[PDB]
Parts: sequence; C-alpha cells; structure tokens
Amino acid sequence: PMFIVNTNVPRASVPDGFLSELTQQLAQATGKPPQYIAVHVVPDQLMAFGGSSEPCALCSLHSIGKIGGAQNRSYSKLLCGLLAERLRISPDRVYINYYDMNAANVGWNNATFA
Amino acid sequence: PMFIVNTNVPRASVPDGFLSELTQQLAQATGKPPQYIAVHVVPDQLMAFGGSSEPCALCSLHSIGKIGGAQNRSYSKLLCGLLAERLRISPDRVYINYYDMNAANVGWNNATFA
Amino acid sequence: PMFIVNTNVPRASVPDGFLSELTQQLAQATGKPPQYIAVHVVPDQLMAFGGSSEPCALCSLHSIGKIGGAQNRSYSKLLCGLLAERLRISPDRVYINYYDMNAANVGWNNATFA
Repeated sequence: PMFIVNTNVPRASVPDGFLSELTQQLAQATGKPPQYIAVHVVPDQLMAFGGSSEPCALCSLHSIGKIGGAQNRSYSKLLCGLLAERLRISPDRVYINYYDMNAANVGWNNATFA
Repeated sequence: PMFIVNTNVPRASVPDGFLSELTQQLAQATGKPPQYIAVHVVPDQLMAFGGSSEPCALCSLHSIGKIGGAQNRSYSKLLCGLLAERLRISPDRVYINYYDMNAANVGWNNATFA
Repeated sequence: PMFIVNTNVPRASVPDGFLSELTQQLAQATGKPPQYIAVHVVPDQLMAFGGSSEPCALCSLHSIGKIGGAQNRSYSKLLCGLLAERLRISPDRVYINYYDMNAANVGWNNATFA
C-alpha cells in the first residue's frame, strides 16, 4: 500500500516519527506487512479547501485489494484521526482518494505484482 | 472536487488570488458547492512536455460524478484558459487527467461519501 | 503518456539530461511520439518505503492505452533500470502505479483526446 498526504501545514509542524507512525498504523489497518507500506508527506503546499487556506490535506491511499466501502470508512476514521492529532488538521478539511489497484497495474522490482 | 496543477512556472509567476479563482470557477463549472472544492498548485517543478522545458502543466481533476466526455471538454477549455491567462502556459502543453470517483472511494470528515 | 517520479533522492543527485532520457525511453517503450510524452521528477521528498528512508521512489505512468500486464512488466523493467542506474534507487524500493486512461478523460489543448 502507498499513502500520500499533501498539506499546507509547514514542515516544522510535522512531528519526528510521523512517517513511522503512518507505516505502522497502515500495516495494522490494511493487514499488510510494513515492508510493503510506502508513505509520503508533502508539507508547505499552496492549497485551499472550500476556498480557505486554513490547514487542510489532500491524500491518496493505493492498495492491491483491501479497499471497499467499509474498509475505506475505517481507514478514513484512522487517517483523519492521525491528521487531526499530529498535524492539527480538521477532519472536515481532509480528502482521501482510495484506489483499488489491479496487481498487474503496479510496478515494483522490475516487473509487476501480477 | 479536487484540482491539482503541477507546473514548471515559478512561484512568483502565480498571481495573487489564483487559488480563489480556481475554486470559484470550478464550483461553477462542476455545479458543486464551493465548500467542497479543493485546489492545489505546485510551481517550480522539474518537468518536461514533449521533451521541452518551456512552460507546461500536468494536472488532475477528481470529482464524485460530474465527469464525462462533454463535461471534461468544458473543464479543459476552462482550465487551459485559466492556465494560459494566469500562468502563460500554452494549452497544448497541458495535460489534465479526469477521475470519476466512486463516493465510497472518497474519504472526508472521518468517513466516506457513500 | 505522462510519467511522474517522487523520490527522497536529493536534487543534486538527479543527473543532467535525465528528463530527456526519460522522455526518449518512454516514447520508445510506449511507441508514442516523444512530442506526446510528459515527464516530471520530484526530488527531496519526505518518504519512507517499508519503514525506512534509504533511496526510494513512488511513481505513476498514465497513458491512453498501451497499458496491460505484459506492457507494464516491460515498463517496470525499463523504469526501475533507469532509476537504479541514474538515481541509485534499488528496484525493490520503487512502486509505479499504471493507469489506462480513457481518451475522453484526458484534457489537452482546450478539449479532450476523444
């Protein structure tokens, strides 16, 4: 799985250890080993949500499976929780796009996951 | 809706007010309330289009519905027009990927839109 | 086609000529003329792969057709090979998400590719 968060919160406001926390929590949530979890945090962005530049985040979770209505509700609670606690972003200023990737549409280690 | 633009145009070349202009015009074009429109502009990027590093942009528009051939044509005219007028990017140097998101695949405010 | 690499490798480690090399090789791999290939490299990112921050990359390749299991295996060999040779990223620390875009879902030059 791969999780990306783009935010206007400044770099100094991202706590040390945040990448590791995301990795651990996403390994637990998705059920996948942490070795297969990739995380990417992009602070200091020029962005707005609802016309406002108060803190916000635009995120993506890509996984081969482990994506669906109920799972995505749980992921949203988890990840909005983390973003609120760690980055002080209101959950109602977070969008998370979920992508259920076909194995053959993910490249890794010179080939695909098919 | 979520609109992201990545460009090699420099930050100083992005006019004041641009994120609000985008928000307003996207709310109108998609029919969605402005409170649901997110916009993100990423200048000073290392990119090329057709092998050239003249001004260009790589963009995405995600929406829960309001995506299709005629709508996307309309969006492209709008957005290429704004990138040309405001960022001086030629329309033939812009790619915009459109995504029709299922409501269950968009997280927001601790849950999804499903 | 549009290729985007996000990596923690520092900008100074991206060799001169890299965007052109990507453009040339992708034109060739996809069979599409280089005038239609866009490339984007984002260095200096805050990311982790498998819980660690050695060099890694998170990438995407979007194309109107030319996407499928065999083709994507070919692309992954090519692109991991370039990322290893030029950026010294291990192929096992690269993910590439592949997207087969419908022509009507790609904006360009004030309209779509439909």
